[PDB]
Amino acid sequence: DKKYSIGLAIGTNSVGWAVITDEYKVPSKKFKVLGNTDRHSIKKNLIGALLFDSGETAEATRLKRTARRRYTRRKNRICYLQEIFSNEMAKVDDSFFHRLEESFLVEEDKKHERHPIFGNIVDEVAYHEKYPTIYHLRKKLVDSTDKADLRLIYLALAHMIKFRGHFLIEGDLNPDNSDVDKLFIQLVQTYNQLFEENPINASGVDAKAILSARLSKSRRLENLIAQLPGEKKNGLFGNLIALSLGLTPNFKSNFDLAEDAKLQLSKDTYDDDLDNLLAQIGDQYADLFLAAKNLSDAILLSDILRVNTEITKAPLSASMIKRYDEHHQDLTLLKALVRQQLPEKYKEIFFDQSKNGYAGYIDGGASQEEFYKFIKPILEKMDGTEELLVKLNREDLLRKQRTFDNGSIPHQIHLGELHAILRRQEDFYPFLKDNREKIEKILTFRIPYYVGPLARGNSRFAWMTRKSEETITPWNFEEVVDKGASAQSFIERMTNFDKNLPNEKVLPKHSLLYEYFTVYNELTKVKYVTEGMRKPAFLSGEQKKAIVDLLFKTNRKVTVKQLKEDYFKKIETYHDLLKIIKDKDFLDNEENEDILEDIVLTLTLFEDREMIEERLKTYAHLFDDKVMKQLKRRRYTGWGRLSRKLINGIRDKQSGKTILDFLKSDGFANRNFMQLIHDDSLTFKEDIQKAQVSGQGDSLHEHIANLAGSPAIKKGILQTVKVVDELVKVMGRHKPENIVIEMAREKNSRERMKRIEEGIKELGSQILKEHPVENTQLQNEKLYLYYLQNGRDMYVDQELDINRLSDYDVDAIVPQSFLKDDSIDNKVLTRSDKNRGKSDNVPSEEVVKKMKNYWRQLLNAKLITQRKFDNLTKAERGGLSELDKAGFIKRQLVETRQITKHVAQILDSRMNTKYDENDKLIREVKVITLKSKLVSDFRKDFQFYKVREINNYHHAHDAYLNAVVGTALIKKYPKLESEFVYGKATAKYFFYSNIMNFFKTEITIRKRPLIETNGETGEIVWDKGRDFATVRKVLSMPQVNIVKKTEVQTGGFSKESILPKRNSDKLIARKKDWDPKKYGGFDSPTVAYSVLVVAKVEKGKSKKLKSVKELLGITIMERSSFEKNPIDFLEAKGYKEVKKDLIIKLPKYSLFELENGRKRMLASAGELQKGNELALPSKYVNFLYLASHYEKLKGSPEDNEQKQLFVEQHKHYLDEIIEQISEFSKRVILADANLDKVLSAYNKHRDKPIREQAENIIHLFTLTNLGAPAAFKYFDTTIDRKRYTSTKEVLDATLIHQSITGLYETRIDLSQL
Amino acid sequence: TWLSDFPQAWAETGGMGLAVRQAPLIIPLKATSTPVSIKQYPMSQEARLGIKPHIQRLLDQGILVPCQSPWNTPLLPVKKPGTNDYRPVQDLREVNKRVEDIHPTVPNPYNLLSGLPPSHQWYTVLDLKDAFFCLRLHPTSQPLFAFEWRDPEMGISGQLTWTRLPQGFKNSPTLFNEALHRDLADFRIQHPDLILLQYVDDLLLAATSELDCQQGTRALLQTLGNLGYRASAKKAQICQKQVKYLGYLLKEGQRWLTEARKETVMGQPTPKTPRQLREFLGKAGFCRLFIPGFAEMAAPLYPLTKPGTLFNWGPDQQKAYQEIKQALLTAPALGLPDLTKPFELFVDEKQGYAKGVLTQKLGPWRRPVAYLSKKLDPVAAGWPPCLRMVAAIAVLTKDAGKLTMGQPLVILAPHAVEALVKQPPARMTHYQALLLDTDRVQFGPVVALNPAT
RNA sequence: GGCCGUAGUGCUUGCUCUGAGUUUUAGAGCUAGAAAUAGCAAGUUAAAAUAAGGCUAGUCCGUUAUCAACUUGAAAAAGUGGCACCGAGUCGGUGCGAUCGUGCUCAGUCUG
DNA sequence: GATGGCAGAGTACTA
DNA sequence: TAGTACTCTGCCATCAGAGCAAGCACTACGGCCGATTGCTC
Repeated sequence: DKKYSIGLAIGTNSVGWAVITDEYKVPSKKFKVLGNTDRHSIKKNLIGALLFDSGETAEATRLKRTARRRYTRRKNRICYLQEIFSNEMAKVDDSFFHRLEESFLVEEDKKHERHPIFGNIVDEVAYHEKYPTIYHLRKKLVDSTDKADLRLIYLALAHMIKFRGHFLIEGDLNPDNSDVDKLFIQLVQTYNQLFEENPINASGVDAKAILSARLSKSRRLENLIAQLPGEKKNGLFGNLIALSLGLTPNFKSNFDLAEDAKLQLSKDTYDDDLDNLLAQIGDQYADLFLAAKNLSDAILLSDILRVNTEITKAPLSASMIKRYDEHHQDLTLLKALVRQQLPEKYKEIFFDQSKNGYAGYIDGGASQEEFYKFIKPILEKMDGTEELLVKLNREDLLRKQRTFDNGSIPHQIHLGELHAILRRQEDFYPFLKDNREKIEKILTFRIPYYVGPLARGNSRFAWMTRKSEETITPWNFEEVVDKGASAQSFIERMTNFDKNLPNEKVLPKHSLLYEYFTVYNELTKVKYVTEGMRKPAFLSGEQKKAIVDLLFKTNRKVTVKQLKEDYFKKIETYHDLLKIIKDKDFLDNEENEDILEDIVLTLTLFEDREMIEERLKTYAHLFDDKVMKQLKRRRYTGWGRLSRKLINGIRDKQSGKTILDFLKSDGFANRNFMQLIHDDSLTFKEDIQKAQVSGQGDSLHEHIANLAGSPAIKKGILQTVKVVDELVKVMGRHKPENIVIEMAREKNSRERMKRIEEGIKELGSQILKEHPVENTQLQNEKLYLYYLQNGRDMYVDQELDINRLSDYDVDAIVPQSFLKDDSIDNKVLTRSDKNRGKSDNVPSEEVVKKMKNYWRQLLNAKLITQRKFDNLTKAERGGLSELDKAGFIKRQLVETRQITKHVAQILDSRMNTKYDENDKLIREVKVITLKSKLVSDFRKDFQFYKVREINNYHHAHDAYLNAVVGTALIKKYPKLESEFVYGKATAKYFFYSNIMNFFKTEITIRKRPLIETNGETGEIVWDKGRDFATVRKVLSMPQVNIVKKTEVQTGGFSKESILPKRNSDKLIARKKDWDPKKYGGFDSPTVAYSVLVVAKVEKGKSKKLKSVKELLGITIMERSSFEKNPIDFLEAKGYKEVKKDLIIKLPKYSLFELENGRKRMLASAGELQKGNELALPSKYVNFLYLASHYEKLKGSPEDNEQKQLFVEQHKHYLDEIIEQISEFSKRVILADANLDKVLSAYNKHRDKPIREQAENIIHLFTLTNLGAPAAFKYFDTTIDRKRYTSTKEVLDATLIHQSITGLYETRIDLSQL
Repeated sequence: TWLSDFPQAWAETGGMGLAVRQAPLIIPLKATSTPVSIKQYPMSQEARLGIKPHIQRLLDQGILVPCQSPWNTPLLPVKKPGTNDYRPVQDLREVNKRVEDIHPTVPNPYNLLSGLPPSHQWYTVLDLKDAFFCLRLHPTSQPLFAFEWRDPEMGISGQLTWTRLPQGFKNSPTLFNEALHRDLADFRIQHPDLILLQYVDDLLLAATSELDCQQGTRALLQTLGNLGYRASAKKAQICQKQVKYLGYLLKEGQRWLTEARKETVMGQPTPKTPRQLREFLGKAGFCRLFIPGFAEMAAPLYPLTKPGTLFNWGPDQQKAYQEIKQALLTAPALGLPDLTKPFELFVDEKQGYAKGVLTQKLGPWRRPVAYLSKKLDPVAAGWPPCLRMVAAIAVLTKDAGKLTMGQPLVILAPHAVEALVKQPPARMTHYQALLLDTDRVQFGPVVALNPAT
């Protein structure tokens, strides 16, 4: 028995641990080794770290699941269409659908003719000649009036149904509205006809160009307003223009309606909103609104169709056909021109599939952008290519019909085309006449997002409820699925429970009871002072009732002067329903509070007007039709944090009064909610405690999963808990005195590119157009800052140069000393940092005044954030006050993250469980949380420099230092337990600046005593004479238990790319009947775990049984089949007479010990990884740090000079470091060629400065590291990977099974078996 | 010839004993006492084969009888320190805790030898073989002491129970003491001259002349013979001036130390571990009464006993060890005290350590009764010289309150301090009550005692 | 630490959708050459699959999390491994290892 | 982004 | 000599978007939320 402490450092993919005694010494005990080897004991130190792969989020899995569901539903759509057509297709051509199904089949595998549509070569070729693309057939079906072949009709309908289009636009679309200028003129004419007093003139304005601009909608609206006289923004005409272009305008000011009456044209509720607005104002604005709708349709369609729709009913098909024709004509012209001018490149352009060009564009995988990039110089270096170059620049050259840009086609266009086809062809086909509605429903049906998957009790994700048990098709979806209950369940499965009552749901935020509770809590804390009062007094219950009834129940906002005049002088959600229902007695009644709660709950739950109106029908008799309509119109959003049971259900045992009752009738006490729930005499605390007891706690894993944070962080937390339990068991079941823990603080280029594009479009500038920047280039911090700042200086009014970059300075708005934030939200690029003014405060007031307008413009452009703007303009608010500086200084040392608090709570609950007589928990184990700043400052002050490239020992060293520093701190300052242990401005500033000054011998010059004592007690908390020596000795130990957590791989079967057919055994069939050698398939399967199998195989013609020992990779796909029957699985592979007892399961990162301490980790069934760590001496570590200038220089000039002299005198350490690396590699790594190349590079680069040599030598440890081999670079020379692609040698090594700490081992010698 | 005369008293001829006077005794149980049954722990082949012969012969004597009881405790063999006999031990750990607690009326070894007067020079020490087995056990309480036993060789399985008081039971020394005391109470009446000393089961008879001892011996052999108790003839010092009792030598009415005990202390080599020093200090702690001022002699070794420390055997430590080795070589002969007499307490201090000898009148000389030594508590040890004597006299007189049996005694000291106690310029009030009690405490003439003796 | 008020940012979980991409087949290549080969012509589209697959047969589920070895259990789960000192190249060496009273030393708690 | 699969070129031992 | 058989080197990996809902964590402010003992009227 000995008092000890556990120190932990938690990372995203590492957890270091350390056990120390009172004298800050790491213990060491012998550990028994189990297994068949001759080694029966081993000595290890209680210091080490656990490494694991980072956890992942369920985002990719969720996306995959949605994609699977989408494919299933698409096949179901095609099946529905086939079911409709089946009888007539059987009459016409019986094998049509069978031929369609087996199109993906080689000739010998098809049971029908290879030609899938007509079945004979003459007809197939004739059809393909007549209709080169599907759009030709679709247009022919739309326009022609005579009979059409049924198979052709099915093909067109199937294409339309299979590829519908986006559902972003709600309502109906009329493709006939195509001209923008004509519709704008018609709108202006209607506006002038109605508003006769103030006519509007818009002649001579390029309405088409202005409205169809590529800028933002707001920018286009502003441009149109500027280029239009007689009106501006927020006017009637401006609001009409905004509504047409898509913005949501407020028509309140136009007609003085006093209500918002906002209309959004693409929303489903637009018709109802327009009806309400028309009923409010009049029926003469219907023409104007209809004109706006037509203009909106034209605006949204003209950007896509780009074709004349006055002669055809299929504008999209006509556009695709014209695209086909332009492609053909341009292709012919290009062929002729290339033949005329450069016949020698004709082969590489029109025949070579590897290189980009036409061959790679059509036959190959080259995209449109790559094709344009290849073909631009050739077109420029030719004559007669002006129009082709124009088309290339506008991205309209040689376009295929199916492209990425087709994502902007609404499904309404396809619906109109399908309707036209059905109308044309229903005369000859009565079945087409009958099933028109259901075909359109097939096209336009999509499951509501609140309904969810249509399961039947075997899905964890589903929540839907069926009113009838029968198959759900799109035609009886309404009659089978209970939409109201489904939506209510959809909302309720995600909302929170009350924390005080874990089994009670929270109230809506706008609930009447919630409003009363918040208002009463606010009111009970106002102490009025007036004449004739000796002392301030609190409002009584009746006085509060009078105030609420007289002020709050009358006007929305209540102010102090109103309270004094209407109450102190005159005598001495609720408002939304008052103007809707026009009933005061109903709202003030007490037997209808349930009705009011139901109403607000319905409005909060349901977002669809039909759902709200069908839910409110039970209360229709209470109100009138117009009242019901207004109620449907109003909708609330938000959920509270308090439950109705807590607010009003529970009652005090002594008085039988609820919390709201007490709050109303507080009287002189005026106790608010927190006082009520913390009162000891009152039973509220007891009842809350009783409720929280029910349920208790789930498993540790369940609790950690329920925690909020990153999955990697949660995985690290679970691993830390497990290692804590393991260490407690190791130390003899004795709990430690203290547990000191710490936690580290922590396509992006595509996001940056989209953000800068949006900001530039909003601002109207053309900086990107001046010189485009790629995402990889935009990843640079200086370039990103320059582009975000619109190319202008942020502290003074001047222009920066992109070509002059890498020369300015990045200045943080908040000084780095006060806050260590390196984010873009705090970094600012300016020509000179001195423009900000003082370097220890916010930028100067003059600069703030100068650049306030520019910063406001940037904020409006979303280039900078609100927090950044507030920090920038803090000088106007007052700058950084002394209290702010003190708070910033203090918060750098005291941990405040909720994730760290959760970790501390979990460990504390696990460790301390006993209770006193008064049910007070005894704090046997004290859990301390520190920030990394304290330990890093300790390292910098006392020469314990850390270099992460050497090895993984720094995790264990960090844990040890965490324990030492935390224990010493709580020993020296017992008064700091409040802010560390889980359970004035000048005075506070200088207290936390010198909290760690008791470690050092000298301060600033103060001769601090050698022995540190607690004070008021005879406790030695530190001893500068020997404790520094002890820490140095602990940091220099060569043995540290580093363990890589073995895992069984799970996830995708293999690479998702489908390779073409090839005669290889590695290909995997995509379906059971599809042979890879004839159809292609996947490759690179993922290995779940290797299995050691000792069996016999048939070798040679005689099939003699040769004894074989080998590793077999059980891939993820076949893991379940292997587990179901290992004997059959192994025999099918070719092995005979296998041994079940000798079968050994080998997960990833399994450790093998071969010879001379050489260790290999199983990367897969055919690869290995390094498993040895280099224990470089601390003298070499410090020399490398000092010579490399980690984090530049952060020392005084006097101390900076002496360190350089130290490096100069110790120049020769580089050769010794190289010698250490070489001998470690020769003994373990065994990469002779790479070692020779590294030595040659070092020898040739001997004359370069010590700084450069140390910086490049730091890279050399990549050669001698733990884990997968990686390529590094020494100066110019690059050294590739030396992969170990042979698992033959490990069959005679020792397999080590390590526990979570590595102290418990089971060595199994595979040589014997 | 002694064995022939009393065939009913010697165990080698009289066979098994049985208390023919004491009734069967019921062993009570506390409220939560329950019949806990523990399975017989695994035992080695040879181990079982060691107890096995004993069970066969214990069955013949009737000690072990088959029974069916809810109570069951695991038997456990303990091999002897020499050779290998594998003695049987009942291992009544759990039942011992649960049995109702009864006060331990046993006489403490400090005070038995105090009753022996130097006038009675002839001794006769009689051992009582299978003493705890003499008392019979009530069949109601017999199920309490059953233990599981398996003997496939003779096919005897089940739980054998004790019909007599077993060993390893917490109330056995107590229940036998009172039982034996009543039987011998009548014997003491008939022979007032004889002095009978009883320690648990060991009885010592002290007489004036040799014939009295012989006559007493014969009578005792017969009284115990009728009572059923059997005396061991192998180890029975009868009518010898030199006898060994309570680990002491009683020669010429004095208390010596066994020469074998002295050899063991000197025999051990220099200790090297805290366990090694703990064995030596405890072993020599028995002989602390013979070495005057031993506390000061073994002072350096005391701080080395602390669990948290470094075992540095410095030259001073070796000097302390050598002093104890040499001190035990020439240990004097402590005399037997006399209750029917006054005591004289000599007290002295030097450097925070109190030392003294309790003596009584023997002829014209003073004979030491016990050498008392204690360390002065820190606050007292810090005081100036002429009051550190007050604390010195106090702690030594406190030790006297355990050997004098509360008899009045006189205290003499080089400095008259009784008046200081009355008017000393909480604890002192406690000191005043003890020191000023004229009934038990008195201050004698001032004198200076010998620095060594 | 919680709950109001405003505002913002980031992230998470779940659902419903869209566009492409990939693979095989269909879209008759011609001519001169025995053949390789050469010369021309042509190219834009469609069908099907989109983790193998599973049973619970649903317009459902299938890539998240969890998982050293051994023993006991169907499983969930529970158990399995002596200590001190001197050292340090991935850890080594050396040494030790049922009760009742009485003596000694020491610790903790409570009270004043 | 990184790390394991895979094709292909290269060299070596055996039947 | 042909045929396996092991080794080294370079290439390579499905990707973009649209809504909706609930929640947490942090920033930045601006207000409200102990109990006991000693002294004084």
